[PDB]
Amino acid sequence: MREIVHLQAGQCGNQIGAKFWEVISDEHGIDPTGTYHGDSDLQLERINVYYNEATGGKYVPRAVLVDLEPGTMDSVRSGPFGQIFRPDNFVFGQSGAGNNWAKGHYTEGAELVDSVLDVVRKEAESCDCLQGFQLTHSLGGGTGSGMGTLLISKIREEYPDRIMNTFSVVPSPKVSDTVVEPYNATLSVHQLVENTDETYCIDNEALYDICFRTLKLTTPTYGDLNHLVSATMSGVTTCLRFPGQLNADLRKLAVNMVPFPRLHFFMPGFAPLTSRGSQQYRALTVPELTQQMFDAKNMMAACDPRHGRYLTVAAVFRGRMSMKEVDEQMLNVQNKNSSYFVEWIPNNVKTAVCDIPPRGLKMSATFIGNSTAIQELFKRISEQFTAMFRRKAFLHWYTGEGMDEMEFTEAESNMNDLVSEYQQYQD
Amino acid sequence: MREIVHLQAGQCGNQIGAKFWEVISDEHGIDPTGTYHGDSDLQLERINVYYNEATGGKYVPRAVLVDLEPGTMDSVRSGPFGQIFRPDNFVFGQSGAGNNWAKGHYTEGAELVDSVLDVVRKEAESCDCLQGFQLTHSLGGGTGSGMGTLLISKIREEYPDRIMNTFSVVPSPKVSDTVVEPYNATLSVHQLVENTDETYCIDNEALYDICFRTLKLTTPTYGDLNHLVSATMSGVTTCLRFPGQLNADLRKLAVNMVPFPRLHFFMPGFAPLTSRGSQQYRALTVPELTQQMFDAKNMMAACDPRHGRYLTVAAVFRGRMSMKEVDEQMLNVQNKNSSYFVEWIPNNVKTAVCDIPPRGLKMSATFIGNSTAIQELFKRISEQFTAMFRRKAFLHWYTGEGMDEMEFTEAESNMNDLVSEYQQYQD
Amino acid sequence: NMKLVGRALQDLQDEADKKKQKREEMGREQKIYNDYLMQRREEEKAQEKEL
Amino acid sequence: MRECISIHVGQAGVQIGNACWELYCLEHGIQPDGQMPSDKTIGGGDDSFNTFFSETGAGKHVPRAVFVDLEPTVVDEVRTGTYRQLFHPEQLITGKEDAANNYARGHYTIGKEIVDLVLDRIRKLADLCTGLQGFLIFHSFGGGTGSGFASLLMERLSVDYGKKSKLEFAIYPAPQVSTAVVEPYNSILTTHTTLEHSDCAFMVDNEAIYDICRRNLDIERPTYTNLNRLIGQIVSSITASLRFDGALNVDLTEFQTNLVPYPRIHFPLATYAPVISAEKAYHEQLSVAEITNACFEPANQMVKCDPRHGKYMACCMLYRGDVVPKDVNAAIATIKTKRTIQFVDWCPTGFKVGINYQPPTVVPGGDLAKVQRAVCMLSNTTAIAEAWARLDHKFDLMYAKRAFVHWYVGEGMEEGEFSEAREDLAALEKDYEEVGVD
Amino acid sequence: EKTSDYYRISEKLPVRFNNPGWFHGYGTKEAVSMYRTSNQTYGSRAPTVHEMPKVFYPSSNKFSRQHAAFGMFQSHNINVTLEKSLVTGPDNHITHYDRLNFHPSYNVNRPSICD
Ligand SMILES: Nc1nc2c(ncn2[C@@H]2O[C@H](COP(=O)(O)OP(=O)(O)OP(=O)(O)O)[C@@H](O)[C@H]2O)c(=O)[nH]1
Ligand SMILES: Nc1nc2c(ncn2[C@@H]2O[C@H](COP(=O)(O)OP(=O)(O)OP(=O)(O)O)[C@@H](O)[C@H]2O)c(=O)[nH]1
Ligand SMILES: Nc1nc2c(ncn2[C@@H]2O[C@H](COP(=O)(O)OP(=O)(O)OP(=O)(O)O)[C@@H](O)[C@H]2O)c(=O)[nH]1
Repeated sequence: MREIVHLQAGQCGNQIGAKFWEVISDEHGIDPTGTYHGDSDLQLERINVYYNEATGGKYVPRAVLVDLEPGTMDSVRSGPFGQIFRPDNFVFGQSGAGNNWAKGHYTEGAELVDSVLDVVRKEAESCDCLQGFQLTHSLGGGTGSGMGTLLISKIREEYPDRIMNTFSVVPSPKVSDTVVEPYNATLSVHQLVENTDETYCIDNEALYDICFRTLKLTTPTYGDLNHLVSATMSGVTTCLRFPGQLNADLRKLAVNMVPFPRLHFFMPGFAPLTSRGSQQYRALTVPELTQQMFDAKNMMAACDPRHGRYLTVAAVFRGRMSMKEVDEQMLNVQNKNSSYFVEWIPNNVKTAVCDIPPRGLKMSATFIGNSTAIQELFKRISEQFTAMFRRKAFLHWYTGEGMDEMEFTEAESNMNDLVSEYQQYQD
Repeated sequence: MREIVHLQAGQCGNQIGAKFWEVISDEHGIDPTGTYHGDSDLQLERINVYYNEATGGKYVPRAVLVDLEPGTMDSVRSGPFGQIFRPDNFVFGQSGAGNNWAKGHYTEGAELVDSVLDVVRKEAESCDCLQGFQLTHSLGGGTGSGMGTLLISKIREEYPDRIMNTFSVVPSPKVSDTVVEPYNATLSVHQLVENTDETYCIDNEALYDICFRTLKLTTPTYGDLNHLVSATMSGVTTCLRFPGQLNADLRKLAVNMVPFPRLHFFMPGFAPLTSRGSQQYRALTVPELTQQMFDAKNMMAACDPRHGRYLTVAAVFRGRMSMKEVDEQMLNVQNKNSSYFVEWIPNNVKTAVCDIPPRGLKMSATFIGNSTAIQELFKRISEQFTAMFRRKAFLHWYTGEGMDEMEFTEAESNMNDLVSEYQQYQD
Repeated sequence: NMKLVGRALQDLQDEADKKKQKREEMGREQKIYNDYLMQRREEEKAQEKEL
Repeated sequence: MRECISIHVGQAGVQIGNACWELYCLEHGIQPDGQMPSDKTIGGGDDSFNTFFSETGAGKHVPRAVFVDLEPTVVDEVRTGTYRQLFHPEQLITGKEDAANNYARGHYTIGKEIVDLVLDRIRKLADLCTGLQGFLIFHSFGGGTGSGFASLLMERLSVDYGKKSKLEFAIYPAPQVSTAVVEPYNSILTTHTTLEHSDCAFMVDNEAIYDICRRNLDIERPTYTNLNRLIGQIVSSITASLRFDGALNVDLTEFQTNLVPYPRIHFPLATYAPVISAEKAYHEQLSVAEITNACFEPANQMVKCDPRHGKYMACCMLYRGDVVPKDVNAAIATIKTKRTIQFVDWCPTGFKVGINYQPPTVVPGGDLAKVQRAVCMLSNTTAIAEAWARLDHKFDLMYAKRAFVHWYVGEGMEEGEFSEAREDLAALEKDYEEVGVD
Repeated sequence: EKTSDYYRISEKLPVRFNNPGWFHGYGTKEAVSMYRTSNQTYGSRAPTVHEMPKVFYPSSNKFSRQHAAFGMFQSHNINVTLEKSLVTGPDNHITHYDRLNFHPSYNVNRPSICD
């Protein structure tokens, strides 16, 4: 059978995967200790898609934790489910990050690339055959981008037949905290577009905005932010592990999703988000959720695609639905904004219906989109890159590591190519 | 099916809408909590004309509350039926209007028109197919006039196929409290006559006298006055929601009421108003109600059309009547004053009978009138406008906002055109 | 549907006790630490005199 | 793991060190004996102290610091003080002769025979350490013993250990107060020697520290106790990231990478926002917004520089206590919209946020406030060149009339080393306007 | 003398900061003499219950070293592996190669590999 291997990378992915994983076990009903309390047959049936069997009915997460900083890992190990994570799966190094990309890309990675290759291939042999792998990391995160670029480069050659799913977060456009982030972003995206097949683009600013919009709690935890994005990544995975007439394979999606090879940047979309008085008030129906599904405010990934147009759209529906309501809902939105799609392709909508509801609500839905709204993203970093590279500031560290001006040239040159291509196809 | 969505605008409409909504809530027997107590099937069947269904048998008011002052929204929220009103529908601004027409029409409106359109189009998408919309506001009410003139203009190009119902109160002819009122009204009415199709004329001085005439209770509250106008506004809406052999559509009515485009200003009329001993001193019969409905004192809109003549008249009768009496009542009034009608159109009377009596009284009615009594209304403001524009008093505010005296020119010019139009047709 | 509403209702009913309770000890911890400081203040003033 | 070594050169640098571990022992609850109560925190030298202390199987929290001094006076009563039993005897490196404020005397005459013993200490400290991220250097520019003796050792620890961080801290000389007129001499004697080796130097000035005392702390007669308790909290705040955790945690290396833009210039400015009396925080309220406006108010900085006469490059805010990103990211967003704040166009971002949920605690018998939200402001601007500009005109007069030279040349020195530093300084200013000019 | 009495607590604070009466090595508030050196004021007062921190959150590293002990895992192992089939049937076993590896059902007219 076909499964998925997870990689928990960067210090953000350390929060990401941790909240990502605990949602899964609680969804399936495994206790924090690990002794699964058998309550749903189907989740008992299709649990080997992600977990293996240990002695006494504990289910081992088939994931790898990689970092450099023990304190974060100690916090992860002391988390609600660190006991269900394996010490065998905890890989790290003795050095401190400094979150220099080159250090984790050329110097620090050099002595850990072998070991991380060791643990994955054993676990790759521990399991039988994959769909592929998914990776939690960040594009602007110092160590996560540094470690990931090597692995995705290294994972590609020996297994060029599987799915290289990646999950990276875009730092806040207004401020990236660290000044070196645009260097890290520009350096990373070069090999990312080269090596990857699918990327999820996530920004924290919209997470704060949606907190103001429907969460309305003023002060949530970043884990509460993780609670939302994990729910999105939960939904995309509900297809594979759960039955119901919806074609689950990501390749079944990806071939329907990507028209041309260089398109890897995709945006999430999620369903009912509810505020204080509306929980007892929302007349939960197919029409209202679909409207809320396709809301510019319900967008959380990068920015409003109102500026551009829609290339490919695909929404997965979780709960007790029927094939008809999604049909006329598609027709309703088909005629609602017919012009806002691209004339190149009609009927670029792909709908999947997961019959089994989640635990806590029945009608939920996840949306994956590839629109023309990424231009605003990388043009911004273009002025950042050009301006910061206008006078090569902060560059002395990288030269000592063994870097020169040259790699920056083709990287932006490669970066400029995708910029023109995005406008070229749509505009 | 055909429905109607309401707009609550201006700080007077803030009092007006709640009372009118509380009238609707009680007339159909819904508790202040919202759990409708099924007692009348006809009101059970025909609540979807104004209210949608939320879970728990609670009927959502499909209206929008818009203002700038939170305390007014707080007061109506803390009202007996504010819990039936929606924080979803509570749109308000971070600005003080100053009760300046231009501020709410150009500066404050700019950042507020965006959100209110989203709500109403969401409300438009929430329901299926409208008859149109109705708006409560005041022509002399600055926050109401400033927004209302903006919104009516926008909804014209959005849905030019529906009813643009407007409910505005004329300021007191003797004193307008606010001194820039004729400036505000002249500005608003220019856009009002352009964008509207139906308007009701209301003046509080006439309402004040009615209390001296029939209420006779010396000291009422303004909310009591809201009960009076809401009963009229409710009465004209009973025909839509209730069964019985009478044609209810405003399009049924308006084409019967509108001979030519410039007739949008109409005066209401109501049925038995009863005093201290007359409740048990009246033998309720159509002829005596036919008398009191056509009484020079019973009118409440602007003033006595005794000075002028009648163009079109329409009366809706609510209770257990027959077409025969209103027919012979129609003949009696036809010959009672045949000369006072206009020779242009004979048989300009249009009658409807609602077989469903109100809750509290059995035989009632409502009247809507189109006569020659508005000339003195806009003559009055004309000398006011000319006198104040004689030396441009209180103008530096409007000049600073970005306005010019030129806009005032075609403004009064348009009314002067309307002055002759009403004058020429009858005189 | 009713169970969903039942689940929906109870969640809203909660989180109000959390907000209200935090406020009191905030006042309590304020007042308790307030009284300590006057006791502290009179202490140094007491200390000054024998000096 | 996450540990470092503190070095305290100069009898000026020793009281300021003395306050630190007194404070440090407080949040850790360390008894002067070096032992905890009957409860269990002992081991192989491993708990919250392990990053600072060494409470080995001997069960006594051994500070990971060496105190070096040249006058035996001050180092002796502290050896008879309160925590002297905690202190290692010959880590309290004493001296029998002074430098006579002479930078060269403390660099040539006696520093040779002493550094080797100290070099024995550094290797004996280095071997026991495991992570050893770097060092904590407390000194003074105008040091009677801080200036000269440190310059040799920092050179010597650089040549053998050039792969780890060295954090320099010194009281910057008072711009208009001069307790010594040889103080200018040794100052740029230190800088020109340290410019090509020092990693990150942080400077403060005592005059504005006093100015704060009677501005908002309302103390017209403070003492070193207040002065050191102030700066002791400063290093405590920057070390809380090591001591506690937070929403995000940042190490000294990231500060190194993100604060200094370019080589040579590595001289940022610190600041701690909730400087207020107990009675003022009493009936008032603290939140991120006002402490953010206050922390960027020019008069709240301890260095006599006008930010309106300079331009900002880097800013590191380290919010210690109960805070949330929401208001913080919004409050800083308002700051970016501010017009008086003039960052250079080169850096779109210059803000280094560090969150630590632990509220800073008060010191027993102290004078600070009771704070839940505190932030430390590490920033660098171009308003600093005036200080060296204030320096150079002081020298070009005195050097021309070559006062006091007989003292230095009498003990074996010459003017070339005095000649080299002025253009090195002149190079230092000229670098500032070139990076100042966009 | 008990901290939880006067203030709330995180309920995981060490008994050190829950019991401040055990700090016996501090200054004994000696009567100040005419010879009162300023330097001795440093740490001259024992803290009270109110000086105790409200919350405590150490950087625990027990699991790290007990995992970071020795060396870190590396594959010098024999790369043993079994190639699996493209079918889930515990009876059929066919790969990219050897596609004729399955149970042959029982035909009645045409014998094995008739063509
Ligand atoms: N875990 C976590 N990460 C965050 C949070 N907020 C922002 N991030 C970002 O997530 C990014 C990715 O983490 P990593 O790739 O592990 O970061 P790194 O390589 O160690 O280097 P840095 O980016 O400097 O931390 C970081 O750069 C942070 O900027 C948060 O609240 N939790
Ligand atoms: N609610 C309410 N409005 C009244 C009452 N009496 C007169 N009005 C008038 O109704 C008008 C309409 O209210 P709005 O349109 O909301 O007025 P506004 O735009 O906020 O500004 P102003 O008209 O200057 O008050 C106001 O101008 C009042 O002058 C009353 O008793 N209650
Ligand atoms: N760091 C520190 N500086 C102090 C203190 N008290 C005064 N100062 C200032 O710091 C300077 C001390 O430098 P030096 O006098 O050269 O100190 P030193 O090199 O250790 O040797 P001495 O001259 O004997 O003190 C003085 O000029 C004072 O202005 C203190 O307690 N600590």
